[PDB]
Amino acid sequence: SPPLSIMGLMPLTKEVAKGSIGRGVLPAVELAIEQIRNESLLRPYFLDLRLYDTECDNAKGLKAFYDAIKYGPNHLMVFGGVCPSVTSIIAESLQGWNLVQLSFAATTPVLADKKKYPYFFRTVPSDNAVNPAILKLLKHYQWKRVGTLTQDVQRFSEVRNDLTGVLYGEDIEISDTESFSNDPCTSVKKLKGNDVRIILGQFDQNMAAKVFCCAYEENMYGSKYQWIIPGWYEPSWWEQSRCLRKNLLAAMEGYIGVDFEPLSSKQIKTISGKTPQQYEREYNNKRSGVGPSKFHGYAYDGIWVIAKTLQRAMETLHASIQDFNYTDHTLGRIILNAMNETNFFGVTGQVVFRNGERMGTIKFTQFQDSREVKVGEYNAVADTLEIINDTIRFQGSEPPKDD
Amino acid sequence: SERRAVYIGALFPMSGGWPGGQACQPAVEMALEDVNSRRDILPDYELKLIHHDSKCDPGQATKYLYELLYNDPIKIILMPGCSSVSTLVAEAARMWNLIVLSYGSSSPALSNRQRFPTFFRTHPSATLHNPTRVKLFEKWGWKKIATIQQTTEVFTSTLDDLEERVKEAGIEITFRQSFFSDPAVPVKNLKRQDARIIVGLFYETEARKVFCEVYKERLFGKKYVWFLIGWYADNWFKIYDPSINCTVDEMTEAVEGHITTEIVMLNPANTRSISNMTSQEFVEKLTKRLKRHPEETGGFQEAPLAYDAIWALALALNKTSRLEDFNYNNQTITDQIYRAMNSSSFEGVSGHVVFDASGSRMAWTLIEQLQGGSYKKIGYYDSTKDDLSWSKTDKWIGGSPPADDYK
Ligand SMILES: *[C@@H]1O[C@H](CO)[C@@H](O[C@@H]2O[C@H](CO)[C@@H](O[C@H]3O[C@H](CO)[C@@H](O)[C@H](O[C@@H]4O[C@H](CO)[C@@H](O)[C@H](O)[C@@H]4O)[C@@H]3O)[C@H](O)[C@H]2NC(C)=O)[C@H](O)[C@H]1NC(C)=O
Ligand SMILES: *[C@@H]1O[C@H](CO[C@@H]2O[C@@H](C)[C@@H](O)[C@@H](O)[C@@H]2O)[C@@H](O[C@@H]2O[C@H](CO)[C@@H](O)[C@H](O)[C@H]2NC(C)=O)[C@H](O)[C@H]1NC(C)=O
Ligand SMILES: *[C@@H]1O[C@H](CO)[C@@H](O)[C@H](O)[C@H]1NC(C)=O
Ligand SMILES: NCCCP(=O)(O)CC1CCCCC1
Repeated sequence: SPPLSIMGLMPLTKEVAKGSIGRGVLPAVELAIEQIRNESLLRPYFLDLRLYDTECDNAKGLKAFYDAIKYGPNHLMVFGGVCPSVTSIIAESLQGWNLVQLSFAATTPVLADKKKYPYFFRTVPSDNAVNPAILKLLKHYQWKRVGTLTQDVQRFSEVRNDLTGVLYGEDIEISDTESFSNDPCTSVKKLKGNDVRIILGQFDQNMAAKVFCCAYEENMYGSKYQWIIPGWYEPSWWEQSRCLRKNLLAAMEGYIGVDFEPLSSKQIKTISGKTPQQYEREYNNKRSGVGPSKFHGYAYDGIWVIAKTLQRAMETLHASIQDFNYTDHTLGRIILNAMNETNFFGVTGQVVFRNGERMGTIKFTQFQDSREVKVGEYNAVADTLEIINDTIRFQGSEPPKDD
Repeated sequence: SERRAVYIGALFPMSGGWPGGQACQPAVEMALEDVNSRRDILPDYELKLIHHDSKCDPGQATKYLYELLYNDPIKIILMPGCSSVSTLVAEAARMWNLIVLSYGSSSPALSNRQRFPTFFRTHPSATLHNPTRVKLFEKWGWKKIATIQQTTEVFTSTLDDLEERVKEAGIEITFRQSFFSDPAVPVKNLKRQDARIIVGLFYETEARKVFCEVYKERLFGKKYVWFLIGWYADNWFKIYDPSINCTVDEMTEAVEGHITTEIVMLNPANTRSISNMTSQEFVEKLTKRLKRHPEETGGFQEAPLAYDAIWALALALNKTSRLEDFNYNNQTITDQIYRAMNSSSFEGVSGHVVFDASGSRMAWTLIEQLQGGSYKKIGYYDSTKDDLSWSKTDKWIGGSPPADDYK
């Protein structure tokens, strides 16, 4: 069978920390490739995924890309890009080789700029995708006044900057905007002073424990308060200086965590004929000793996006592929228009793009006594919120008031 | 015997944010002709140029960087222009053991040896304005300085460097304000906090907005001294902009007396450099090669740095003197060119060429003051030798400069 070559770009080496994402997703990738080949979905052709180690480094990642174009087969598209700076470099240059890229793990909002990154697509929602979800949560609980607490690091300030445009033209007031670099205590005292009740927090796992320490000291917890913070922290992250552990847990009690949903909760058959639950069992058996990655479903659906895209492109050519050097502008545009048509039910839910960006599912969690528990989900396609009955709880008789 | 061809991989921005390659490519071509015609520089070698238009775009540059590295002949050096293109090529370079030499990069971030280990530039860092600023503060006895910037990476980095420089000199930054597009709130705060000595870092469009707000708030006069970058168009404050409320007369009033610092890119002296040209002769020679007038040509003012970049490399290659055996997988020759480039000391058309530990060019600064709607040369400062040339052309209302505080 003639091969349909795809350039796999990701950190794979054990020497690089992010190599766990690349390795954690390969069993999922193997599963989708195996099925597509068995079903002969791409008949007469077959999907040829070639893997190249970026090592999560700008120079090594660029040379890996350059070496793939030079010595590798003729790739039709790019699959991957995990680390934000390496992905930005490759994604900005794509047009030069008429290569469409689909990432499954690069969540940096920067990449949504189609003036800079027109050939870039991602199956994973970006860090900003939590914002239309939070707006729905605020509307649901009648929270019209909010305060913000942001760490002065690009990852977080990007999210806070996006929140401004999401809450604009909506009946929601950001009464207090507070930033911090090393210590949140001064900013937490200012929020308390301005009588903020609903706090939208954007900060890392290390700063989170400091935030909740200050919260306990300033009594910014309990029935009167609602903290809405990142949902992507390690489990038992708080266990890992002035506050006590019991006092941290007391201030942490009831916080809402927000992050993308790793897999669909719907027991409905996907494009592969398996439900998300069946795929998850298949993935856990196949991964063996390799540690699981939360991006696995996004990588699995990613392969299906490529296969379906190649199918549509093959039809477009037949309506009128082998000699695709990186010079064929027309084929690149065909692949680009075919990927824009993507609309199927995958393991991560409905796989659809809005200007290269994934319209997906956002998970809502709540810290309850010892851990984060799922309390809801936001559907970005329908722009709908579903709050799980008899899970979410408030210390008072009613959810807190915003003033 | 025959002369061995040795190749430079260059990127020229013919369009984009800084279309500097328009005047910098002919300047490089002239410099190569000059070095190649001299039998005392590289008699065994012929320096050749292989180039591409980067369009001052990193994405576009990534396609041509590949074209330079993955096609014969082997290049011994990479020559990018724009800071964005240099940030891309100087970071990638270590993977092919390549020296990177920029003729147009101003970004303070490019003076990071950890990240850009083989990087040199004949264009100085935007931080070169800072030692001149600290020296003017010291001369005028100010220890309390306010800073206002437009939000851009270049301005943030320049003010970050100014902080460490003031601390050494026993000077402190009182207040630091920032704005993305509208400077109404930051200027109002400068009046409220009673700021007297102000360093303002912004582009031309934003400078007009700053100075309109400066008129409305009476933040000009005897009490105030503004420090700006001397890179603006001839009568920038008079330039019509419908986004601003203030009139030309009101604006000529607001800008009166302000100080500017500018990087010297052409030796003001009538001396002859290593090519045996004068600064004036180089300008005449370059104008002839150009299809259009210097005013229409991008990078005309930076063109002497591009000319000097070729000589810096030619002299470095002459020290090492072999060259044909250069391979991307070997550090040997690279480390030798590096040491030779690091020890550069010669007279060029832009002035005396030397690099600091970061690989960044050390140059003179031109100090000017706006006196009656016109800039007047009040002096020059040499950061390395700590020597200030004073013109005695500066003027103040009090007959002497004001003070940083209430008194
Ligand atoms: C750098 O800058 C200037 C560029 O204008 C150069 O100065 C010129 O250098 C010439 C010396 O080579 C100098 O020579 C001419 O003037 C002399 C007196 O009029 C005269 O004697 C010379 O003739 C030479 O002698 C024999 C006589 O048989 C001739 O047949 C030869 O052709 C000789 O050249 C020349 O007429 C010229 O006047 C001078 N001009 C100025 C303004 O300085 C300088 O050399 C340059 N340096 C370099 C190239 O290293
Ligand atoms: C790119 O696609 C968009 C959106 O397309 C839809 O969603 C896909 C998942 C799939 O189901 C498609 O068949 C859908 O059409 C296009 O924007 C739409 O354009 C059509 C007109 O043809 C119009 O019905 C819609 O209003 C548009 N949708 C939105 C959200 O604006 C767009 O034309 C495509 N661009 C291309 C091919 O260049
Ligand atoms: C070039 O190097 C040679 C070798 O020592 C030296 O004689 C010559 O003067 C050098 N040229 C310059 C202009 O420094
Ligand atoms: N004197 C030449 C400066 C070129 P630069 O360091 O790339 C910064 C430029 C590029 C974009 C527009 C204006 C600033």
